[PDB]
Amino acid sequence: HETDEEFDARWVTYFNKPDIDAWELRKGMNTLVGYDLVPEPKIIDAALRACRRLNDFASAVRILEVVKDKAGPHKEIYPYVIQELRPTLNELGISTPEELGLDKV
Amino acid sequence: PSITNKRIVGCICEEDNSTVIWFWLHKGEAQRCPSCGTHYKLVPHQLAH
Amino acid sequence: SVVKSEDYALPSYVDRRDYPLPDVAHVKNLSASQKALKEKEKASWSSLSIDEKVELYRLKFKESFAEMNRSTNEWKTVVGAAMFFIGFTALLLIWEKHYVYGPIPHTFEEEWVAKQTKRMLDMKVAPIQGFSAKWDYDKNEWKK
Amino acid sequence: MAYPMQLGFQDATSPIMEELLHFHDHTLMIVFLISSLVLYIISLMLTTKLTHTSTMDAQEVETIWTILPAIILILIALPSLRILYMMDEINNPSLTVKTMGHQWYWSYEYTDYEDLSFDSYMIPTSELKPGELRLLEVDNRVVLPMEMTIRMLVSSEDVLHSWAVPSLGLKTDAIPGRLNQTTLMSSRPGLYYGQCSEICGSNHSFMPIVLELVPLKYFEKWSASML
Amino acid sequence: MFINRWLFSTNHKDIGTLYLLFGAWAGMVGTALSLLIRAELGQPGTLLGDDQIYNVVVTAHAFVMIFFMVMPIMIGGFGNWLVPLMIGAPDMAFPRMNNMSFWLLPPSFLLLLASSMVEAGAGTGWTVYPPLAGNLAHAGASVDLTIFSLHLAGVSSILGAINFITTIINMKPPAMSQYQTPLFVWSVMITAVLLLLSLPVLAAGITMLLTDRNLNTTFFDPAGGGDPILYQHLFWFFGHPEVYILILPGFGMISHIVTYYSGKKEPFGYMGMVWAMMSIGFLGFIVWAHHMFTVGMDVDTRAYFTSATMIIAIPTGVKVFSWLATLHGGNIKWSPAMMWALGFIFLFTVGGLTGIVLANSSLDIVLHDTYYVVAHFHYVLSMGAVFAIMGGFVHWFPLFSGYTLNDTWAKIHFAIMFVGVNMTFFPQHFLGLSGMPRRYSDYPDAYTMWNTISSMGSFISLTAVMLMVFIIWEAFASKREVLTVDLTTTNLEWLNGCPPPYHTFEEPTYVNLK
Amino acid sequence: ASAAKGDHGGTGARTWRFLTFGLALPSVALCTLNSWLHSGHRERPAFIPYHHLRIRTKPFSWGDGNHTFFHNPRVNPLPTGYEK
Amino acid sequence: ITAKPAKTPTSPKEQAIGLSVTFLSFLLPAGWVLYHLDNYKKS
Amino acid sequence: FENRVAEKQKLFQEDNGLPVHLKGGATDNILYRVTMTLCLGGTLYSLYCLGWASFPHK
Amino acid sequence: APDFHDKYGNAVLASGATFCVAVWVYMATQIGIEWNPSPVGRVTPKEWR
Amino acid sequence: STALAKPQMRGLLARRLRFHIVGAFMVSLGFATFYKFAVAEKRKKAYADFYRNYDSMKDFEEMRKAGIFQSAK
Amino acid sequence: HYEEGPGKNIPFSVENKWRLLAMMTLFFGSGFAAPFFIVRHQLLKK
Ligand SMILES: CCCCCCCCCCCCCCCCCC(=O)OCC(COC(=O)CCCCCCCCCCCCCCCCC)OC(=O)CCCCCCCCCCCCCCCCC
Ligand SMILES: CCCCCCCCCCCCCCCCCC(=O)OCC(COC(=O)CCCCCCCCCCCCCCCCC)OC(=O)CCCCCCCCCCCCCCCCC
Ligand SMILES: CCCCCCCCCCCCCCCCCC(=O)OCC(COC(=O)CCCCCCCCCCCCCCCCC)OC(=O)CCCCCCCCCCCCCCCCC
Ligand code: HEA
Ligand code: HEA
Ligand SMILES: CCCCC/C=C\C/C=C\C/C=C\C/C=C\CCCC(=O)O[C@H](COC(=O)CCCCCCCCCCCCCCCCC)COP(=O)(O)OCCN
Ligand SMILES: CCCCC/C=C/C/C=C\CCCCCCCC(=O)O[C@H](COC(=O)CCCCCCCCCCCCCCC)COP(=O)(O)OCC[N+](C)(C)C
Ligand SMILES: CCCCCC/C=C\CCCCCCCCCC(=O)O[C@H](COC(=O)CCCCCCCCCCCCCCC)COP(=O)(O)OC[C@@H](O)CO
Ligand SMILES: CCCCCCCCCCO[C@@H]1OC(CO)[C@@H](O[C@H]2O[C@@H](CO)[C@@H](O)[C@H](O)[C@@H]2O)[C@H](O)[C@H]1O
Ligand SMILES: C[C@H](CCC(=O)O)[C@@H]1CC[C@@H]2[C@H]3[C@H](O)C[C@@H]4C[C@H](O)CC[C@]4(C)[C@@H]3C[C@@H](O)[C@@]21C
Ligand SMILES: C[C@H](CCC(=O)O)[C@H]1CC[C@@H]2[C@H]3[C@H](O)C[C@@H]4C[C@@H](O)CC[C@]4(C)[C@@H]3C[C@@H](O)[C@@]21C
Ligand SMILES: C[C@H](CCC(=O)O)[C@H]1CC[C@H]2[C@@H]3[C@H](O)C[C@@H]4C[C@H](O)CC[C@]4(C)[C@H]3C[C@H](O)[C@]12C
Ligand SMILES: C[C@H](CCC(=O)O)[C@H]1CC[C@H]2[C@@H]3[C@H](O)C[C@@H]4C[C@H](O)CC[C@]4(C)[C@H]3C[C@H](O)[C@]12C
Ligand code: CUA
Ligand SMILES: [Cu+2]
Ligand SMILES: [Mg+2]
Ligand code: NA
Ligand SMILES: [Zn+2]
Repeated sequence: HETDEEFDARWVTYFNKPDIDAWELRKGMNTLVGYDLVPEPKIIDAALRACRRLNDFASAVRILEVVKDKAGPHKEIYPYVIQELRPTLNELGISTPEELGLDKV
Repeated sequence: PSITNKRIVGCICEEDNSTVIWFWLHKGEAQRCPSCGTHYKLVPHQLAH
Repeated sequence: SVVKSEDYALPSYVDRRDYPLPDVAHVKNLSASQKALKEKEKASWSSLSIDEKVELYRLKFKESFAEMNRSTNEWKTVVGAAMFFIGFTALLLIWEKHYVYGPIPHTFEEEWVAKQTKRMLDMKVAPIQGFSAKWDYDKNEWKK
Repeated sequence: MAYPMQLGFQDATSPIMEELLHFHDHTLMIVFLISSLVLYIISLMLTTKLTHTSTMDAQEVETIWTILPAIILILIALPSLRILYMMDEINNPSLTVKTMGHQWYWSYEYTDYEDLSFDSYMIPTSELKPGELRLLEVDNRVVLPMEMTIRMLVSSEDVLHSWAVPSLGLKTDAIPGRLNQTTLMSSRPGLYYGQCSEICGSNHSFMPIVLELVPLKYFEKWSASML
Repeated sequence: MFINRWLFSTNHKDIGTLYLLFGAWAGMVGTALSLLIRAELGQPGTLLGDDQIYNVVVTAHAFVMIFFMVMPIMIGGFGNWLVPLMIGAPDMAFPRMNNMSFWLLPPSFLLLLASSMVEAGAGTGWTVYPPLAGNLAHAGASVDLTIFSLHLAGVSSILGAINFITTIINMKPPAMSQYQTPLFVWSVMITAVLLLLSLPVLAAGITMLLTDRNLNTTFFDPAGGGDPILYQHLFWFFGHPEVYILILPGFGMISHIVTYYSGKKEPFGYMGMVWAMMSIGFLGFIVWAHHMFTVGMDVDTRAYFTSATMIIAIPTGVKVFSWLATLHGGNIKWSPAMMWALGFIFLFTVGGLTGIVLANSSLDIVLHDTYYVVAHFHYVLSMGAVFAIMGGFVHWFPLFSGYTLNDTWAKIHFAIMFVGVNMTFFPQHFLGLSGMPRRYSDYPDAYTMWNTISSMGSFISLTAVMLMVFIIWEAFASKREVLTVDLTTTNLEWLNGCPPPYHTFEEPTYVNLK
Repeated sequence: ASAAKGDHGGTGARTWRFLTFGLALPSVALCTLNSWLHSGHRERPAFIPYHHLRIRTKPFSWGDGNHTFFHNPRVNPLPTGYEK
Repeated sequence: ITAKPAKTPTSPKEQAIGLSVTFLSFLLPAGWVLYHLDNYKKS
Repeated sequence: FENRVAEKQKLFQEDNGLPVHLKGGATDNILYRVTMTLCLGGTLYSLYCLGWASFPHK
Repeated sequence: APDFHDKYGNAVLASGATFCVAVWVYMATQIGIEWNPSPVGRVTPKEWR
Repeated sequence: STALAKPQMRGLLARRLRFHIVGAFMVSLGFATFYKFAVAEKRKKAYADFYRNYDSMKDFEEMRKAGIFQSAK
Repeated sequence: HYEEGPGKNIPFSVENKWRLLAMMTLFFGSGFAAPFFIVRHQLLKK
């Protein structure tokens, strides 16, 4: 296969394509969640910014939700990810699912 | 090619894949295979003159 | 919002943990205020209110992950009902014993069984482990 | 015979039946191990929110789950075959007894020296003496000498039947026009029961086999007296 | 229009529907017979009569469950419905001959019911061994009606096999190789090949029994130089392949169900699954004499059959572990169909393992013709084959009808059936080890407890069968029409909607060769 | 016969490779298992100077003219019996 | 799978009726035969 | 003999909506009715025979 | 909004379990069923000869 | 106002499988050890113990005196 | 040609759930009852 850093770089590059379209955005996220891993924050950052370029706020939030979901019972993952993503969330004005009340059943 | 405005496409993404990806291709803008992204475009009607 | 039968050939919406971004938006038709919200969405999201962000989410998706992954009380109904039907089965067995089955052979009478048991012990049935092995031939009783 | 609430095999009366008990314990352990392992793995796969839905490679884990079962099969086959050949060993009997299956009873023939033969019928439930077993007792038992290698020849004069004595590890089909051989050797005196083991019609459930194992001296006097 | 559509059909979906209806009705008959069996054994003594009436019931139970319920449902029902849809074919290769395969079943069933009506019935065991099945021990028309019933069912399956093999080989999209077809399609073709090769041998054998009974031949009569054991060889040469024929389509449906409810786009190790089914199909033709370990065969022959029989565990093991590997990492959907599939995996494994115990000719001396065999085969048939059928039924019912079942009721049905079958058959292992013979209408007193518990379990299963009928009624009564189905990209049979139109794939799918 | 497998939709390289590794080689592995199991040196039979065996009408063109080409001392007796 | 609401809803009362009728269709005929078993055995 | 296949091709391709088993003409209808009558009648007769054979004639 | 299970779940489980246990215990001990348990520890062997 | 440590984020399902497969193996060994003691060995010792000083004639005598035989009174 | 769609691709009608209940009851009931009546037939011959 390839090293962890080559995998991550391939993904960051994917989401950073300036003219990435909506289809490519969905394809990327839908494909990425099939792997045995929770995406590194650098990947998520690139995906969130692709959402900004596509004027898609809802997808940005959904991406945050899937990050949490992929962690399964490892509750320490999501809060770390959100911590690493804070500058970006603030810059782009992205509210976490918790801040929107979408974490309550 | 199609004689109507939609046709089922089966995409064998990579040579030797045992899994075929199936989807309806509609008249209009080209659509992409849900799995590998290759493009397909429907070109409707005729056959029988 | 409203799905139709003959739309089976068209891309559809689904709420799945492993397919976070569905093929279509939950709501495709927009009202005047909704169209305006989609416009406001093109500007800084910091200017969007919590309520507006929730509405944008709700236009794109039907249920949040928390909502779609909720557990239910269905197991109570399943287990309770299964037990009720298993209980009902015993009623059928009661009916059977009463109206269908006649008396069992005389060899099950208490006295016959006591005698048959001594005879089995006399012929030393299963003396290594199974039966006679459980009888104390010296103290003349079942081994404690 | 079987006793109320019995779980496993009737206690072994012959050395071969003892051999089968140990072989069954060996195999059953493997059956328990594999079935519980499968049950466990099912529960393991179903108890996590973690996912991996992309393509998984198979040519690596298939080696393990091909080689292991192959090894386990060999660990079962070895003792299985050892016992199989042991049952076929040349032993040279001291006595030969024949049994003919009939539509609903067994007949026996001890024709080595004298021409002794008799029918063996199930004792009707209405005629059982106190303490006797329902469906299992016969009027004339197969008296045989204990601690001796006996050759049993089995055939039938009508339909198929099958001569069986679980405690001794025996079951030989009774086929008309054919003479099947098996060897019997009881390590102890006593009464040993069996039942017809091939569907033969109306009273297939009611044509039991009862062996009476006694010392050679009693077997001989019984033989004479039975002429 | 009604007659044209339902009596003169040349449509694979309608014909599959006829098969599912026939098989459901047969299942009711087979269930009633199984209750009669367990009622007779429910307490010591005689309930119905002697072994004749009892064994007429046991024999019919087997024929009905095997030939009229399992085969018609799996091959004729699921096979006809799904195979053409899964390869994008417009119908079967021989759509008219396909209809005759179906219509031969009702007559076949009528002959079976006739045999039990005339004389004293055929109380021979489903194996129909002579001389008991001969014209002296079973004089009269009964056994002959049974033979003719088998002939018709045989022709039905042989023509069905020719149709399936031709359809699967010849009617896939030009770009699709055999290694690009779904596992269910593979399971059906392999099953068809086994049917094609094994049934003619059975036909040969039962025709010889028919002539011995009516034309004074003596193939199995020692008086004319015949041999009863010859019949056993001819029967079991068909008989073992037959049990693999009963489970193969089940294996196919299990692969689809496990894959689907694990949220996977494909089963783990596809080529290993194809390899396993083909190996099983092959090995299934060279192990038949393990049904004859007590007839008096040479020790070397017995050593061979013991060894050859065990080898099947290897490819079967690859399938079991591949199903578990398909569950691995899945987003598990706890639907009723998945429950049936999970129960299948475990219970079939148990039954398969007791089969490996029986493979040992040494041990089989003591286990043969006892309830240990009955326990083994009911685990693989009444739990394996039946669970695969129930799983497939609940999974595809919305496709076939266009309506959904009530999932809660279906989960209740599974729970009841699970308890029922296990309570019925598990205790039978004890009865077998301790020596209780097969085909007995009554047993020695020591066997009472386990037989009592086993009969109670059979009543629990009856309750599940009755509930199932109600569940199907509720679905059709409420009319909840299907909207959307997930994973259509890897389940082509659902792509034309629920139910698909009478004519599907009039315009074939487009598949690039690249 | 038709075997008990299936394919036939197009017999190609992939199919023959599948047969090589999935049927052929496994068969060879089994027969190799069976053979290197039932081996073991069998007790050589008593020597009997039968006239129809150990034929010598002309000496062999090698060795001492009395030993066969692949002579095995352990199992091949000379016309006069086994060797020392 | 998603589906539309029932076109002709079957209420709890209606289900009790269908379940009862279904169970009776199986139990009554067999029960009748089994009950008259002795009358059959010797007649 | 002369080749009249073209005549037969015209007859069987004639757009009259008739299924192939009746497309030859009135004789097809007669043959069909005879076949089906013997089949259904014979089946009723076999049912009668089964009813007869089901009971002992001591 | 509360479904069938939220409203009736606890009741169905409770009275289903209760009914099942009650009727099975009754069938097993009050209707004359012969279970034929082991004599071991329960039967006092009596002279038969 | 403390930061959080980067936890393990890759191969969590695989890691879990490995751990439990190893545990399943250990439990299989413990069960094998248990079975080949509570069942296998127990059986061998029961038979060996029974036959060690077994007297078949004494056993027969007892059965005869109990009157179970047809051929020996 | 033929009717298509839910409730139309079957040989029985589902237009009325009660008439349907009656049909299913006769269908499945006749199957389950048959063996009992055949047993009865065999007992009443001899
Ligand atoms: C390290 C591991 C430990 C981790 C601990 C667990 C953590 C969970 C993680 C968490 C990972 C994800 C789990 C949750 C996902 C979705 C939950 C939900 O939203 O959906 C809610 C659903 C989901 O259901 C479940 O979720 C559990 C049901 C499981 C049924 C399994 C059936 C298996 C059949 C095959 C048997 C062999 C294999 C069984 C194997 C089963 C393995 C679980 O609730 C139900 O109502 C369905 C079950 C109904 C009835 C039980 C089945 C009857 C079986 C037969 C005996 C009956 C005896 C009664 C009648 C009695 C009369 C006498
Ligand atoms: C209803 C039956 C009641 C019987 C009660 C037994 C009474 C004990 C007196 C307690 C009295 C103790 C003194 C007796 C010792 C004599 C030992 C012997 O010489 O006799 C040896 C005999 C006796 O057997 C035993 O040594 C006891 C083993 C018992 C296993 C019980 C499993 C129970 C599961 C619960 C429901 C059944 C269905 C499950 C399906 C399992 C498939 C087999 O060995 C056998 O050949 C029987 C079993 C044969 C084949 C089954 C193999 C696969 C098992 C799978 C296990 C799954 C576990 C997961 C857990 C299961 C989750 C479902
Ligand atoms: C034997 C038949 C019983 C008679 C009852 C009928 C009465 C008619 C009155 C008549 C009153 C007029 C009413 C008309 C319309 C509705 C009733 C119907 O049309 O009437 C008949 C129809 C419909 O069938 C029914 O009537 C109701 C069936 C309901 C079935 C629900 C099944 C649910 C399971 C799911 C199946 C797959 C569908 C899902 C997927 C959806 C499909 C795509 O049948 C058929 O035309 C073809 C079926 C042929 C064979 C099936 C098994 C028969 C085996 C017989 C062998 C006997 C040997 C001797 C045995 C002799 C006995 C001793
Ligand atoms: C669905 C039907 C079905 C199936 C699939 C099987 C499968 C098997 N059967 Fe069974 N069998 C019957 C139906 C079936 N059988 C019937 C009806 C009878 C009685 C007929 C009559 O007399 O009326 C019978 C009788 C029968 C006998 C004759 C017993 C006797 O009469 O004395 C034997 C003998 O060997 C046997 C063996 C096997 C074996 C070894 C398998 C194997 O295919 C099983 C393989 C599976 C596994 C082993 C489990 C999964 C594997 C793993 C988890 C891998 C690891 C395993 C190991 C290392 C062992 N069967
Ligand atoms: C597929 C085969 C099959 C099935 C499912 C069963 C199921 C059952 N059988 Fe089996 N049985 C055999 C095949 C089968 N049997 C064979 C081959 C014999 C040997 C015959 C001989 O010795 O000659 C036998 C023998 C036999 C005996 C031994 C008789 C003896 O030796 O004296 C017993 C005893 O208890 C018994 C009991 C039962 C019971 C209680 C069930 C119950 O589990 C049944 C419960 C009900 C069902 C599982 C049917 C449900 C399915 C449907 C109704 C279809 C539904 C419709 C749709 C989904 C479309 N059977
Ligand atoms: C290893 C398997 C492969 C087999 C061949 C390999 C080596 C042997 C050398 C040449 C063989 C070629 C053809 C066969 C000719 C004669 C039979 C030889 C087969 C063989 O090798 O047989 C051996 C005898 O060798 C003997 O005499 C061999 C003596 C060698 C003499 C060769 C004489 C040549 C005669 C050739 C005539 C050829 C005419 C050919 C005509 C063709 C058409 C015109 C058997 O050994 P043994 O000890 O008796 O028994 C074993 C006891 N442990
Ligand atoms: C009786 C005898 C039988 C008894 C026991 C047999 C059980 C086997 C036990 C362990 C098997 C070990 C398999 C090792 C595979 C590693 C798993 C993994 O982690 O899965 C993938 C490997 O693909 C891959 O092999 C594909 C994914 C996983 C491959 C194997 C998974 C299946 C394992 C079996 C499932 C359980 C069923 C066991 C049956 C007994 C992950 O890929 P990468 O890291 O490259 O990419 C991720 C991106 N990175 C680079 C940034 C991290
Ligand atoms: C008395 C004791 C038991 C009696 C049992 C009697 C059972 C049935 C008797 C009546 C059946 C005869 C009627 C003729 C059957 C012909 C089938 C046929 O010829 O079927 C063909 C297919 O099989 C093919 O080719 C190749 C295959 C040809 C098969 C011919 C059918 C013969 C039926 C008997 C088979 C016995 C099995 C043999 C093994 C022992 C044609 O397929 P269709 O779907 O029609 O059309 C497709 C269209 O595209 C054609 O234009
Ligand atoms: C294995 C499958 C079967 C499972 C067991 C069946 C479950 C019970 C079903 C009830 O069926 C019936 O019960 C009766 C009694 O409870 C009968 O009445 C009968 O008995 C009477 C009352 O004692 C009389 O009033 C009438 O003459 C009469 O025929 C009767 O005919 C029959 O329909
Ligand atoms: C269409 C029908 C087939 C019905 C079916 O497939 O079950 C066929 C067509 C023509 C046949 C009929 C023919 O008209 C000949 C028969 C004589 C009478 O004039 C009318 C009924 C008569 C006794 C037949 C009954 C009918 O059911 C037949 C056998
Ligand atoms: C009439 C026909 C010529 C071609 C045509 O039909 O135009 C001829 C040519 C060859 C045929 C004949 C062949 O020579 C074979 C046969 C030989 C004769 O001895 C008898 C008739 C015989 C069976 C044939 C009858 C004849 O009428 C045929 C049919
Ligand atoms: C070569 C063939 C197909 C590969 C392909 O073309 O994709 C594959 C499919 C299944 C494989 C077999 C199965 O995986 C089972 C066995 C597994 C062992 O790891 C080697 C031999 C073994 C017998 C395999 C040999 C070979 O690799 C097979 C037969
Ligand atoms: C069972 C059958 C005979 C049937 C009959 O008597 O009609 C015979 C014919 C040929 C036999 C086989 C062949 O003789 C070759 C093998 C010889 C070995 O000693 C045992 C297995 C072995 C594979 C045999 C098994 C079995 O006895 C076979 C298959
Ligand atoms: Cu004699 Cu069964
Ligand atoms: Cu077999
Ligand atoms: Mg037998
Ligand atoms: Na009985
Ligand atoms: Zn693609």
